Amino acid sequence: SNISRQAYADMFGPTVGDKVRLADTELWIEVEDDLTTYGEEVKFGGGKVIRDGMGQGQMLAADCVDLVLTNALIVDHWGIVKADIGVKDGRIFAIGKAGNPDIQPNVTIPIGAATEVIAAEGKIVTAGGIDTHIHWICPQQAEEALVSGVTTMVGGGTGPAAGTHATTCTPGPWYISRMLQAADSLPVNIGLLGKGNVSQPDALREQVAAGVIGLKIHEDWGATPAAIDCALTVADEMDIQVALHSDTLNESGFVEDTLAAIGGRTIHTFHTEGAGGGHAPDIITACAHPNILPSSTNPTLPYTLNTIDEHLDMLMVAHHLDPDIAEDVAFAESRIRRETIAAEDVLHDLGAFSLTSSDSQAMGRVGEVILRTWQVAHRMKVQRGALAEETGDNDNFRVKRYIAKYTINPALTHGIAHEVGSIEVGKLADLVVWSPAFFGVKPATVIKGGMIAIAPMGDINASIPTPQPVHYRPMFGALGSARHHCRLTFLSQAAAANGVAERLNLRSAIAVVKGCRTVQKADMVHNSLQPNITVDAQTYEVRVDGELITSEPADVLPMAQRYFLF
Amino acid sequence: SNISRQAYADMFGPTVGDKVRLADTELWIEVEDDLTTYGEEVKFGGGKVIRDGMGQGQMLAADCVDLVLTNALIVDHWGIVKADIGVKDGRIFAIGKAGNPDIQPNVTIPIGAATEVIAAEGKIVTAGGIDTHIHWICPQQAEEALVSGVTTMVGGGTGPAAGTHATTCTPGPWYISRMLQAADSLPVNIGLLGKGNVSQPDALREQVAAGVIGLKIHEDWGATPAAIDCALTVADEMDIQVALHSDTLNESGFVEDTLAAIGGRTIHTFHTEGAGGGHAPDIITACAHPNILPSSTNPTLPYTLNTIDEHLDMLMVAHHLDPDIAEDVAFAESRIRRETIAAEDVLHDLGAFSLTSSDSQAMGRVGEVILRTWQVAHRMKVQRGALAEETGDNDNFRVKRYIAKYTINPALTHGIAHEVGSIEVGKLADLVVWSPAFFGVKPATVIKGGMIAIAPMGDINASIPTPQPVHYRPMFGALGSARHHCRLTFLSQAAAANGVAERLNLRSAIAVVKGCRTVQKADMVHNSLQPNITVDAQTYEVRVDGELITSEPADVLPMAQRYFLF
Amino acid sequence: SNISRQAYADMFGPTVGDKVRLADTELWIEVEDDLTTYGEEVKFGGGKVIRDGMGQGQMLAADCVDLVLTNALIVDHWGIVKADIGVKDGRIFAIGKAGNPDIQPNVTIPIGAATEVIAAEGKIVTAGGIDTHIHWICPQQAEEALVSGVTTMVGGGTGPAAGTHATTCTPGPWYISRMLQAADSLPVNIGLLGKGNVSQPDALREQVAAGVIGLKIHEDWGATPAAIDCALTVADEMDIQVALHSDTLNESGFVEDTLAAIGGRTIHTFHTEGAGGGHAPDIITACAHPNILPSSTNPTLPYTLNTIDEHLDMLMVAHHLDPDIAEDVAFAESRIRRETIAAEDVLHDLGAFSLTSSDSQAMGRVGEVILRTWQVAHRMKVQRGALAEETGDNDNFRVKRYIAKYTINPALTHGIAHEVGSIEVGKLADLVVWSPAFFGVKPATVIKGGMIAIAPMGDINASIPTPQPVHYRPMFGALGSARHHCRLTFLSQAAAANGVAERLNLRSAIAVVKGCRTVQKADMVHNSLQPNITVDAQTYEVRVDGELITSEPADVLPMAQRYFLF
Amino acid sequence: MIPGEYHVKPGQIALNTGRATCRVVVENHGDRPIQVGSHYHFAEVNPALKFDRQQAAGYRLNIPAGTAVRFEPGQKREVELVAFAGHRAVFGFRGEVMGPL
Amino acid sequence: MELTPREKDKLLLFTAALVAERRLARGLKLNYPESVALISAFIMEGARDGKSVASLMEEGRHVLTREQVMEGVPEMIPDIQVEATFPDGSKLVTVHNPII
Amino acid sequence: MELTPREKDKLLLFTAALVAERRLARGLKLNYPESVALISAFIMEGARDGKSVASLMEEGRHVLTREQVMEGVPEMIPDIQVEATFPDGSKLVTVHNPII
Ligand code: NI
Ligand code: NI
Ligand code: NI
Ligand code: NI
Ligand code: NI
Ligand code: NI
Repeated sequence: SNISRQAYADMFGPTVGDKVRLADTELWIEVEDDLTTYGEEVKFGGGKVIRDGMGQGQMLAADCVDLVLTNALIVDHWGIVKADIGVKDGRIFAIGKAGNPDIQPNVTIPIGAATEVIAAEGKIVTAGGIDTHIHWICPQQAEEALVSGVTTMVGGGTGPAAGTHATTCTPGPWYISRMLQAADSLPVNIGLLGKGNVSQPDALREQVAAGVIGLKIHEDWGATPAAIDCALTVADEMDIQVALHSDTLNESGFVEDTLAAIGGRTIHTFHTEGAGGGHAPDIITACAHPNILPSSTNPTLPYTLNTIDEHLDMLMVAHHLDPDIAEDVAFAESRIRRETIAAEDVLHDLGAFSLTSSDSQAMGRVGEVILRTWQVAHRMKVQRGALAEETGDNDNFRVKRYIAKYTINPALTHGIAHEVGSIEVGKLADLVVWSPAFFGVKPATVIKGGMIAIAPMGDINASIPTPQPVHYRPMFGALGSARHHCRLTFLSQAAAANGVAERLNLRSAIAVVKGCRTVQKADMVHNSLQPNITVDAQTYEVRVDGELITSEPADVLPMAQRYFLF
Repeated sequence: SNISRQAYADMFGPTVGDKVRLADTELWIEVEDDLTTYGEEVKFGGGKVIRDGMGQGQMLAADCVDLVLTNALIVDHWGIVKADIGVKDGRIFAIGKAGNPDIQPNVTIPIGAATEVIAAEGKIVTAGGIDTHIHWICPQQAEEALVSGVTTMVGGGTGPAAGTHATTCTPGPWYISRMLQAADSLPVNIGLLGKGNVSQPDALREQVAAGVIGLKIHEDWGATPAAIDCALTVADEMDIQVALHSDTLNESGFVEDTLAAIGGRTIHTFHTEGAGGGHAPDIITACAHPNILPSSTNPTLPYTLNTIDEHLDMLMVAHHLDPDIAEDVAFAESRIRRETIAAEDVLHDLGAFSLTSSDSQAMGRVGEVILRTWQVAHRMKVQRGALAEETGDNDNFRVKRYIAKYTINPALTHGIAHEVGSIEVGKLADLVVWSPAFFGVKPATVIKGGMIAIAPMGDINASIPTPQPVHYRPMFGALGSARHHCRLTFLSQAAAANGVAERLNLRSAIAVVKGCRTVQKADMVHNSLQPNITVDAQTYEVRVDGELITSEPADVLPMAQRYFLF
Repeated sequence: SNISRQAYADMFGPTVGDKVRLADTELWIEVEDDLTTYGEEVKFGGGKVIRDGMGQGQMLAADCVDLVLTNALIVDHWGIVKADIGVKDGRIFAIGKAGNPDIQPNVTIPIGAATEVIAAEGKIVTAGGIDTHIHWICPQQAEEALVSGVTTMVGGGTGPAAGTHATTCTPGPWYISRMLQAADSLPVNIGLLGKGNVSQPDALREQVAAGVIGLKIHEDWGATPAAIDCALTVADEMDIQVALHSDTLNESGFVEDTLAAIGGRTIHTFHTEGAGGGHAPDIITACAHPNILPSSTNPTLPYTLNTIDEHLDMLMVAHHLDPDIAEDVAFAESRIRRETIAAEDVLHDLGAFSLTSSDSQAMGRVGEVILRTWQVAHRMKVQRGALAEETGDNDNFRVKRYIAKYTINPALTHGIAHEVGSIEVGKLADLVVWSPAFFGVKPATVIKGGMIAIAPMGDINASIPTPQPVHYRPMFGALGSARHHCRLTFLSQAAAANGVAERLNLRSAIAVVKGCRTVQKADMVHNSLQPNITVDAQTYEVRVDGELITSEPADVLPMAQRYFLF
Repeated sequence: MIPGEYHVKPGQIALNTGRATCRVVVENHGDRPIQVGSHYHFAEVNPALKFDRQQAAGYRLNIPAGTAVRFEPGQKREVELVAFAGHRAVFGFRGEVMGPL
Repeated sequence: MELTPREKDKLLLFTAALVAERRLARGLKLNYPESVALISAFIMEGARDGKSVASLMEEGRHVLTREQVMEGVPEMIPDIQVEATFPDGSKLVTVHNPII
Repeated sequence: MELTPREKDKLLLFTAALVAERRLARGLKLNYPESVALISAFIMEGARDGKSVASLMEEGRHVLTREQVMEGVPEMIPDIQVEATFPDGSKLVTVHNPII
């Protein structure tokens, strides 16, 4: 028959041309396409469509999906579309039209007796976030991140030890082995980074052979040209990634010397703006190079009225610096610059910076990677208007550019994009379901490897799952053996071949990293700009092609006081 | 020598002829028998009886029990007696007189060096409850149920997914395998139900072969005559049980059509009163048939002043119904009838309904199965007086009839009575110890497979275990490998033979279901009545042999505000 | 160059001759030695010493430590010295000077790429405590103890059962096996005690062969001369320890009869003062014998104004005694004597009592063993002044005598000193880091087997680990397989040979007890005094060589109200 | 500003376009209400509903997916049906076809 | 006290409401979590007093008004649900559109 | 409410501060944990009010004086740090030598 558009949206979620506001920001997305056949949408419930002989077919388990997310509004780097999502064997099976081919047309995702249903009508579905700057200071960080919508965590550490407080390094075979074993207990995919600060190759090869998927070069362990060259030489031969925190003190040379030491080899530069570490005051100029994959940590995102004030003491504790030692306080101050902090936001909007990350408990907030990425987008739309790439009256392109920063780009940078990072067929089913009013702030459901791992849950004894108090609680996907089956422990190709998984008796699924040496700035989705950027040595002013890059500090931000109790 | 009866009761608990009030209800139980020899009771403590050469003998571990519950007042379907309970190898060894045969007479439960002691004098001991209507919406439900005194949970689900929110189904081999693995982490015996709504037998056989012990037929997945017949055909060949939630909409036929489709084959009808689902308004007439094992879910137990008011919105959320869609609200209302809700209480008192269950977080309260069963008994005694079967001035028979509803009957219905369900020799030692003042409300100790799994525990740093705050905390029986050894994962005979336990690498003890097809209404302990019941199509009045069945709503109930903080 | 002593202390912690106050007590320790080379101290952080080519060398993992604790102030039975501590393979590698031999002198602890760093400058490091009087009433006790600084727990129990409430016994093979399995889940080293109250040797041998490392003789199970002799005979042949709680009632004989039954064989006497159990009123006279290793439980330590008042009701609940039964209350009172409680403190100060323990939740506080040991030291210094052994103006000797009470002595007494008990090369790296202001009260870091297991942790989402609320949370060392690798389950030599670990499929590291029969009072470090002590049968006065031993009750104690919220 | 608000463009959606339809008069002769879902094979509904079951063969209600039509006892009304698609194979319901058509 | 998991869970709700109560008292416009907690705790006390489910379903819509909460909050709360022990046992109170 | 782990963690801090607040009110000299909790909770409410980080870094040094706490306590607290949601998101407030 016929149905009005509003009534339609209320029943099945929005369709082509409808717009949805992201949380309480000024960003609006418009549905670009809808893969359904009007009148044939599948809906579950009392007397609905998904029932025997109707929306559910007679096929065996092998011929139908294990899980279907009905009427989902997908937001990914490749599009903003309405479709059903089929999951089979813990992986994304298809994005299309679900149902029973026996009575329905255009069915690409068959529903059968073996199919579970998650109703996504009116909800936005995204890939799970990937944070590549984790300091394993405490295990509780994994739950915090999972709850925020982050399903993969790459970093290093051994617990609350001075070395880990300051750097993302899991030093040596013994600690690496121990942390790989401990990782089986966490409900997120994990990959470890070893200490790359050494001028003896074999000391690095041992760590890679033990299991790390990358090497962290940190100034606290000596970010010298010799150490940098050594780590990159080993990375080139073992197909692992190098993450850099440069020499802020300019002790061994200036930024141009470090860049020269890198010699055009692939490298991921952490907190490229500089507040979190790096040649003062021009480490930000690294985003101009083709071999540099640049990321920001989150406390400087976005530039607000209280940003500068909180940074000094945060800096000190994170790096074991003494406020009574003049040289210690002078180098802390040389890292905090209003000029580079303001420019960073714009560089993200332009696609010059390609990733966002936390820098958990070492000048960063583990549960705020996604939230802050969207606050930057909002602030940039408000200040700069539409991007040159926008088409139509929506912010679709800006949304695709920013979502890529914490999903596909981090995946490409670290060689794990073949497993996770986006909603594409064959990738692990790490999905996050959001209600539009809480997008980027508080998820409705977090799915790991095809099983729900954490979600808001009301009174356990209640007659329904909705009564208060409603707060995040671990689900079956986070339990014992089911967890092992639904998470991945990433290893280097050498570790995988050496039988590290068998030796340590790792219980989780194993994935191997590859393609870390061949990625370049041009490969970063929607964020491949290489600007002719300069930093004034005296004033710290950032300029691109001579024009001054800057922005204004926010006094109030969305996704803040309206959602949190504290 | 001689001792007064009161002093005797204070030291060893009550004896033959003494009566005890159950919590704050009007139900009184009278000790029917005492298996001790006066003067030879065993008591543990400083300078007491259980000491080397005295109440404790010289036998090796093989010749004595591992655990003895001294001076327990047993309340089970077969009797209300005073006796010592011996547990050996995680199973009930004997019910009799404990001690040392070397110096004591009539000893049937030998105490030796290898024997632990639990002092039960003044306490009531019962079998662990069995809830056969679990919606695995979240894992936290297991702790809630265990704390209430329920040690076995049968149901289906995959977490907080729409399908599980509405139905007790773990769809297909992949999800079934995942949930069987997750079950090892829970401190209760577990059996899973698959989705039985399909008209293709092989799609059902796969699920049974994967591990489910039963199939749930639910109207939300289409409770049609074709699906019902298919599920029963497979159940008949694989020795598994079928649980039914009929077609409320009368879409495929009326109750007589469903009954005809069942064709005299064994089936467990969930929430037979109808509020939780079923042909409107006469699904309750199913309790008249010999092949139907009828149960109630708990929100309608017992009929109270606020019952009706809370049901509408509870109904909606549980079944993903739209309050704006007229047809959705009309079918919700047709399920809520004061007439059938009031009659249900009486039918339980008469033994026409044989089981009580929760319907956890899908129109039911997981921690209130036991509590509500006793509130119904209380309300029935208050309204109808003594049962025709009572002998003596006590409520012993009514107590045996009601305890059978959440212990032995659910066990028989699902084919697990050979393992659990009552305190009889050879059954798993799942026992619950209660203080009379808190009977049915808050247990003193919950024992799983011979090990205490949860109990109230005071200040951990205190000088004794009693100082405040006292609240339920997991004990050794709920920890890692000890838990695995003390719980059972039930499988279908086909799964057991296929080596599912070995393939999934299940760590817990395995038990197989059997005898699901041969149980009939006549086999339900103390609840085998098949009344000539009718429901008036217009008025909804329930009549048995023409007489109107009804009851009055309670304004205040026992086991309520006197015990709970909220 | 030159640096002032104060500035030096602020940067690297105190050095030779500097004194430090222990918490808020009157005890002061003076640094006896410093193993560093002034100017070559290693410090980690931004632009510090531990960096590639500088304080960090080029050696492979095999040639450097996994972890280094820099500039630590060690307090152990052998000395109070300033030094770096190297840990390799989960064990103490060396105590010396850390760094890079390539550019630094006197390096004995090489730091390389595989080395993690814990900054201990300004902190005190001690061995993990060992509590040999645990009642396994609940598993939560392990976290409480770990947080207090205790890393090894020896005791017995099966959970909140009457037998365990009263005695430290894990009765028989079945319960022993179950508890050994459950132990893998706890973050502390564990050894179990079986029930030694039997006059049939084989019933004891079975328990030892099943896995216990000792036998508890308790009066509640009958502490008769026959049972005592039997347990000691088996202990002598299987190399396990016997812990005794004598016959308070003097039912089978007086203290001289029990001592005669022991016949000069090695035995550990629990709560030798008597309040926790033992021949009334002279069990305390046992500390005069060479074969007796005497310990105190903590509620009577130290003698304070409220001590007596709290003891009666505590006694009753712990031993299942009836306050209405006159004989029950008379024997409770005969155990509480101001005279022996006051003398106990002095006997500890003199070295007549060699160990302190809790008696967890059975007349003892699991989280207060360390704290109370120091309160006794404080009260003794305040009342008696310097010990005859003190040299210099410090309390160094009294500190070494008291720390030995909960570290090395308990280790020697139970045959586990080859694995734990002190900071010596080759022993498991169970270390506790303390800030001087919180010494003995709240640790800064608790290390188990080379991995941090628990520590104070601030806001998980914070930019640094220090923001409020800061409270103790489990770290990686307490997680799954990493935990198994970092803890020890102690077994008897017979159990180890029988393959108990393989049979029960124990996951943790296994250690075997040995040398339990050969330890004597003379072997207790700094606590080997055998005084000619007498107790007046009528007045209960304690005398040593005729002189009256006594002390005054404290009205206020350090390490109390200034640190705790409740 | 309303968090997560929709901005639905005005208009209507045409359902099940390009498919055969037919109208049928149905009457509930039972004493209890009957409610039929959008995708149920109309020809196999509760036997108490009287209509031309032959005309309804291979058809379902032409209403938005997930909705229903209720028939109180004695109620008579005309409904519009739309033909099944896909393989046009009917399995389940009252088991009257269990195959193609 | 022998507190079950559900009783301890409700203590979290009660405490969340104390936070909101103090802020409302200072004259602040409540945010989303503060509003849900305040109205929820109000209902739980109503049940402790012995009020009927019907009465609370109504009274709950008069705890906070649109002028006492932040913009968008009323639309973020289409309804509030909470269970508590009434004199006749546990019952579910559903308050539709609590803030107007 | 959908409370995240961090929100629930802060409820612990808020409750710890209620304990201290009541004791300070009776006229007791606060101990170490009571002092840290009281000043911390003060800052969190300051952020809820919309005060700047700079203002709180100053105001926090005037919540408790040396005469309101036990001996040695001021020296046990060289600084206090706490984060809260300001109008412009989460920020860290560091109060050096809060008690004087
Ligand atoms: Ni950095
Ligand atoms: Ni970092
Ligand atoms: Ni149902
Ligand atoms: Ni149900
Ligand atoms: Ni004792
Ligand atoms: Ni004891």
